[PDB]
Amino acid sequence: EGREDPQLLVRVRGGQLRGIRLKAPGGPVSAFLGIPFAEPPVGSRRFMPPEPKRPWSGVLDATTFQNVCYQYVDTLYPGFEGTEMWNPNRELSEDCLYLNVWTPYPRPASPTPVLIWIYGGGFYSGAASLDVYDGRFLAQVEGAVLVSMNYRVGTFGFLALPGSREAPGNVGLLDQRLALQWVQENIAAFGGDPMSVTLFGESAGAASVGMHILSLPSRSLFHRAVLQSGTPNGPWATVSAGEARRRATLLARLVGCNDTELIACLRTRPAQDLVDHEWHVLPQESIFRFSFVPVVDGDFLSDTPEALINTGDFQDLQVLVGVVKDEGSYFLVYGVPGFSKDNESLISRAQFLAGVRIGVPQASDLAAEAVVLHYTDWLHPEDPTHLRDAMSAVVGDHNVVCPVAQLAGRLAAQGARVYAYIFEHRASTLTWPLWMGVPHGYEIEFIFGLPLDPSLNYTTEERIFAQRLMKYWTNFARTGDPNDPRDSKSPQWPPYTTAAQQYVSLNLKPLEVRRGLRAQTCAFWNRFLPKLLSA
Amino acid sequence: EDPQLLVRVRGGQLRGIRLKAPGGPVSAFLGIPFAEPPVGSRRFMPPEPKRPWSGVLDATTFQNVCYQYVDTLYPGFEGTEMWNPNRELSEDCLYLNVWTPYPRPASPTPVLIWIYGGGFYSGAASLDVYDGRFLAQVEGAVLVSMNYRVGTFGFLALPGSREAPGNVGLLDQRLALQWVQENIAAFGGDPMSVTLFGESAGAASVGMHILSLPSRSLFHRAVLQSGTPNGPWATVSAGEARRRATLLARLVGCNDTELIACLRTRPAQDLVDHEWHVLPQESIFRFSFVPVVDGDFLSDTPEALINTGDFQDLQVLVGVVKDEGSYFLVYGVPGFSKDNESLISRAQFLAGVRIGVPQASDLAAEAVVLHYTDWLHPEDPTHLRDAMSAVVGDHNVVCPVAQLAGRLAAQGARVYAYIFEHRASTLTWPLWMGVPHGYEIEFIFGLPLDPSLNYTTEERIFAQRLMKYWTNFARTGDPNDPRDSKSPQWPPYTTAAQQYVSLNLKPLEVRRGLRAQTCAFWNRFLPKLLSAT
Ligand SMILES: CCN(CC)CCNS(=O)(=O)Cc1ccc(Cl)cc1
Ligand SMILES: CCN(CC)CCNS(=O)(=O)Cc1ccc(Cl)cc1
Ligand SMILES: *[C@@H]1O[C@H](CO)[C@@H](O)[C@H](O)[C@H]1NC(C)=O
Ligand SMILES: *[C@@H]1O[C@H](CO)[C@@H](O)[C@H](O)[C@H]1NC(C)=O
Ligand SMILES: *[C@@H]1O[C@H](CO)[C@@H](O)[C@H](O)[C@H]1NC(C)=O
Repeated sequence: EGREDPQLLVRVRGGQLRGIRLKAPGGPVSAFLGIPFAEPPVGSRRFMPPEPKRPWSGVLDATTFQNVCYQYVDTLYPGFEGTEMWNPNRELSEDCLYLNVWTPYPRPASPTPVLIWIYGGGFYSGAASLDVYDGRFLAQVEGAVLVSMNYRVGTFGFLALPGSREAPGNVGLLDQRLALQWVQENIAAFGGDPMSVTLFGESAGAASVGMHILSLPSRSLFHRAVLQSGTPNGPWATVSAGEARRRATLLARLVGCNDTELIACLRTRPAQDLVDHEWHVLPQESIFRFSFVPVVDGDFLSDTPEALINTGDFQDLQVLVGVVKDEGSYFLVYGVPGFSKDNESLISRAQFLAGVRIGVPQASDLAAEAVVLHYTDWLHPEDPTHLRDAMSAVVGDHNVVCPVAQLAGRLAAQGARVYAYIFEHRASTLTWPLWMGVPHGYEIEFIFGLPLDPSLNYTTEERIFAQRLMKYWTNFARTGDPNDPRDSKSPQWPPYTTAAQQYVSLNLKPLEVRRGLRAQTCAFWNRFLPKLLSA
Repeated sequence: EDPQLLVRVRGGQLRGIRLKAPGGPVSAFLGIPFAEPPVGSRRFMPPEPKRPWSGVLDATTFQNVCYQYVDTLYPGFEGTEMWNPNRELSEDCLYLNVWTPYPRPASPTPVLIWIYGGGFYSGAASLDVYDGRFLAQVEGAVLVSMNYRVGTFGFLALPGSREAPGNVGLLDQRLALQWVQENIAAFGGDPMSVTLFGESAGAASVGMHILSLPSRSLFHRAVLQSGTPNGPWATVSAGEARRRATLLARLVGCNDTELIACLRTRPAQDLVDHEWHVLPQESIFRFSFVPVVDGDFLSDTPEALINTGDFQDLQVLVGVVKDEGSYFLVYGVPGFSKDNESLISRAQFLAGVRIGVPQASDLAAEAVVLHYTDWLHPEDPTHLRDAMSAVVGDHNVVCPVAQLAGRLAAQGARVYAYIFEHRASTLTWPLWMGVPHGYEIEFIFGLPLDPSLNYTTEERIFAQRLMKYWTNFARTGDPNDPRDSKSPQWPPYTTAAQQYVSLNLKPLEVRRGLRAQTCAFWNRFLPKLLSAT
């Protein structure tokens, strides 16, 4: 010590940390980046549950983000900001179980509500070190404590041979849980209140927030939750034991390999060799489907999410759920022929047809037909513009919008307090074409408050708007209610009830209350197709 | 002896009667026989042309109404009784009526032939709603309406038999059509300008005269009001017709020849008493004795026939009313009455869906309930009531109409589509029924012009507009008065634009898509569902 900033030195259960004084446009913030919460899950620890980090000697430097968990990298659009912004911005390693903490400068006097971020990226990608997950603005402007872990993704996080000792699966969710316990024990040394922990995540992250709600051991580690454009219930967020087993055995073949002697060979494999064959175990040509995701194992998940969300009691739970306007436009350029970010993606009815078999890969021709019939505009059934807008709406409604409404309805029926939003504002900074509208994950840069960075060239309204959202999110984190108690003049935001089904619009304009979250089109997806597909 | 009231036709001489319409006199020739009485051994048999008569025949009254079931539901209620027979029931039905202006036209005048409805089980040309005097007096029209055998007597079939070949009720129409070809000039009618127009079962009949080649020499234009040849209720198969006939015989106490034989030895009411008991499921908007795919009158199913036809010189006028389903709910669906408000449960809604669509499997019924439920208020008994009515109207009329209007246009026909959205100020049914099946008719025929009917002064003007549309269509195959402007114009229905107009007190409003989404569900999806399973 001696000559160092005395306000950036903190001790946690593993040892001492030297953090860093970061600059935010309105003032300084404290950051602790690269704090290990687990033993490096490498060698014989690959595919295994995480063990707590062995305490270190001396002071650990916590000024830089640590390694990103081994994952697939986007090669579709090289150097294109709209894709690279999600790409790994640190070195790739199986040694990746580190978490980051943001705090005001100096650190808070009173115990301060905690915000824990879980990134998305369909369980195959993501990192807490990305610019869009920068907790410096929430900590500066809202005075919040913000933690964000790294969890194992893809093969390393979710490959399972259910019932085995050497690959029980779901271990990426275990990484997340260990970080939640870490917060319970250590967050006080930063001014964090471990009795006011709010989870929030997006896509796969939102999904896992859901899974912590549905998993008992995790239910002690938080008090409120936010699910942004993702759910534990649905088509992509889970697989069966048999199906997970199938994808694991198949992968072993593709790379050269009794579950023991099988996994033993897998551990002798280079990490890239597993990444390079990951997409090959999908049973159908699909989009919005990911190879290695949470498995229903009768442990972390006692039953299916749908089962659990139907039976379970959520009397004293507060949830904030919501979706963006165009949840599906993003995925179309990654699989559906006719689609690209460089043209207007005007498609034929024949291409709309093929796309439905891709967006809904688990559909018999009859169910597929039903989808085509529902989404067709029989006044203009050949209009390329409408077909395009409907292709994205299929993918959007099927994977996010309807599972969310399904979830927002069950929770709200079984005791939970539920607030719901639609995010409708297209960033002026968006690098995607206009036809994609408000794509998947583009509310994130507004929750974290990036428009506050003057170098980013946003607008004054986008600034205020970003400010307003951070209020909603933080107010919800401490109160369980996004509404400000002082300000009663401005519009209110009612809970989503089964009765009225109210939700709010999130745009540059004041709150607008709307009833019914794609009510008709979702009763299609949520009530009918499961019955149809039963035969 | 008024020489205007004296006509000579191929069978002899007729004396009409000079009738009083509020704007002038008309000539009426009522009770003219076009066929030998289909009695005794002529039951279930094709009609024969009427043998000539001596002296001057008295054509001043409506003849008897073809023998049929008579409604017992609401005795004395003028909304049910207005469809009930106003003459005496007899198997001596085969007579027709003719209205012309007075004096008769000096020039060959286009003919309108009304084919009544009533589910192929009832109906008569003598009803006051079918009073063809106003169209003749005001538009200068030659108007014809025939009787045709209904129910068992017109449609009981034992396919392949010589003595119960089926579709005879349709052949009665065909004969009255040939009659007009032969004798209409005598009254002043242009037999080269003949327009068929009918409602419900009659619109279906009209549709089959389009689909049957021998009939195609008998007219040039058609109008289908709230009914189609295609659909769930308008035809049966040979197997099913044979089934119902064989069953009815069992019910009344009766080889083909030896079965139709014993049937002829039965009083009419003994057949009517068991008419409904042959329906396979508890249904509504389903009729026991209707036209049948015989391979003769109907070479194939109407669907298979409309899918392959060439209508490159046909001109059609099709349409529906607002609430094509309200009428049929009080006749079976629990919870429904015209005396309360029929706010219903949800189990009640599912119960009715099973009855309105008795053809549906468990899954297809579910599909119906899911589609029609308003998930914002999925237990609102007011919406559930309105939806039960909509399931029935769309399944049985609206979507079939849309299906047909599309195929005709696609295959060369010139089709005009409407929807009747006005509810009469004199309507005696409850409000929740809105504009029920058959309530465009009072207005097409011009009943408002009868001052005793207490219609409003705007309903009077509205009727005159429709009469103009219908007659203009008959004269030209185009509903548009070639003297107007701006309104705008009633445009042809196309497979592309799917344009149609609405008929109410306000001027013409052009709309696009006739339940386009809801019908794709009916026309395209539900078959494939059951077609699979
Ligand atoms: C959570 C953030 N997302 C949404 C923008 C970032 C991108 N990744 S994604 O999983 O959403 C879509 C995807 C899928 C398969 C392939 Cl090969 C590539 C991309
Ligand atoms: C001119 C055609 N209609 C339209 C109102 C007159 C009578 N109505 S109807 O016969 O069509 C319907 C019906 C069905 C079954 C029974 Cl038991 C009673 C009525
Ligand atoms: C858009 O891009 C894709 C990929 O190149 C291509 O398949 C499609 O033909 C393009 N559409 C247009 C309108 O050029
Ligand atoms: C906005 O500021 C200027 C505009 O020319 C530019 O140099 C800078 O790169 C822009 N910022 C971004 C990243 O859009
Ligand atoms: C409507 O009438 C039916 C038949 O009488 C009856 O069962 C029902 O109670 C009535 N519905 C009401 C009162 O809303």
